[PDB]
Amino acid sequence: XCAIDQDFLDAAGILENEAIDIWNVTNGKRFSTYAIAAERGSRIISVNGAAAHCASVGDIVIIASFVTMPDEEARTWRPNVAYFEGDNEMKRTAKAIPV
Amino acid sequence: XCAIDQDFLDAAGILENEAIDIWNVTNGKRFSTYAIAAERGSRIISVNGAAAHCASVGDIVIIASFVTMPDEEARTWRPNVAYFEGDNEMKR
Amino acid sequence: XCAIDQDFLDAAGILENEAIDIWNVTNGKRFSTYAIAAERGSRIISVNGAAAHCASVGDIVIIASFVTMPDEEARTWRPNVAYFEGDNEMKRTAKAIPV
Amino acid sequence: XCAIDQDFLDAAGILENEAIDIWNVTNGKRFSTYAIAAERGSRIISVNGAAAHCASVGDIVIIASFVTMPDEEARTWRPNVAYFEGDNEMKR
Amino acid sequence: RGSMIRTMLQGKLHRVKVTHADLHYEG
Amino acid sequence: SMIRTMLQGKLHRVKVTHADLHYEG
Amino acid sequence: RGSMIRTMLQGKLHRVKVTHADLHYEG
Amino acid sequence: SMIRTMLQGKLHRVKVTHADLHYEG
Repeated sequence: XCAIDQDFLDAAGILENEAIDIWNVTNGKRFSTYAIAAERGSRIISVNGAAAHCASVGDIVIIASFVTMPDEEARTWRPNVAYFEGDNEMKRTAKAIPV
Repeated sequence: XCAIDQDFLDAAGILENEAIDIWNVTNGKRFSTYAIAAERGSRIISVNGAAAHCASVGDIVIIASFVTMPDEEARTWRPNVAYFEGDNEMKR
Repeated sequence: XCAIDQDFLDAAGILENEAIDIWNVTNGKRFSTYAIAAERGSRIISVNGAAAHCASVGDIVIIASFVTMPDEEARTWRPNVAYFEGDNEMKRTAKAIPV
Repeated sequence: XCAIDQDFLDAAGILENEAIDIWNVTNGKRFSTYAIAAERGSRIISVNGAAAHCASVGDIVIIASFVTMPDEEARTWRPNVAYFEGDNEMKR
Repeated sequence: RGSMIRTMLQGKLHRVKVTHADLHYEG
Repeated sequence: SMIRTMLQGKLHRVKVTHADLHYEG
Repeated sequence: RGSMIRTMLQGKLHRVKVTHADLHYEG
Repeated sequence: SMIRTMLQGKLHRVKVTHADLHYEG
């Protein structure tokens, strides 16, 4: 499982107990688990259980959730995207972020 | 396939023939198969078929199932979790 | 993709163009692709495209399809299972089959 | 993520933000990501983020999307397939 | 409405042997 | 109309007791 | 009814850093 | 009530033209 600061879950629209994909930019590993809420404002991203074989402290990851919907909705759907930098500082747009 | 003591399926809400994810804490491998019922009380967890390449006897694993539902219901959904230790002794 | 004798698809209830999981008993590889119908009575199982990196002629595989349904149906659902031996000779039950 | 010439998305019925499977014919790797639109006519196929670990420039890949529908409709369903050769030249 | 939906094994081909492999398949 | 995939349940830290590559069933 | 259903990115955390790893987690 | 997962479409044998590990978007 992956414990995630509740503020981050809210920004990405991800629910506690929702299925998530984690794609490890650092090492290339890809794995699917579920979300666990960590305390709001903790800025925690914690890989728990077997998932700890797939990421290490300091790894840069992308955490995604997927939903299903009919085609017409899909065609106008806008994902909830949160961008990070630094000490897991959240931003609304990619335009803020260093190299 | 993975055969699992029916007591354990009952506690976790996992159904015979349901899709299951298996996450191997011992060796890190992750795979998806389906659940088979094993005799009630046997405490069995048996990896069968090609899945025998992904886990060995004595490996510690997490076995999960997923369901879909609308967002409104998902917000309050509560998963069925069973905890184990020792020789597949449930409730701690 | 995996091309499969249409008689085998009928027995397992698998549709042309349906998503399938293939679990390689021989080498342990696991992969997801889709079904392609091969000529009825050909007894073909052909791994095509990138899937050819995951299985070789002579490998023993399990080919599965999954469907979704509400819980109550799920609780009484009976999968369509076909058992093989020899020259991809299909049987209805496992009780026929050598070691 | 995988950015893909919008012409190609149009031919295959793949939508921006849709889940996609990528099967690497060159190296055998298989992974799942989502589609991003690239400029129409560019012939781009760009692997971004962690997916850059799974494919190199010049690798040949198959990019697929899946949908669900009831069994009655699935029986006659017809997928949208686009064929390519050379330098991402569509229609052969 | 809002019913919980399970993913269930529909059917399988158990221990079928691979007869052909075609990396370069056009289809 | 937006459908979520949610953890239904889990068996946490069970031990594999048997492995059977040649299983028929 | 019988509508075709797509799987779509709902949302993501882009380039978040892992802060902790716990192989032995009880939860 | 039994819902199938079906191939929607595919791009067959396209070539990767670019790789961008550091992509932001």
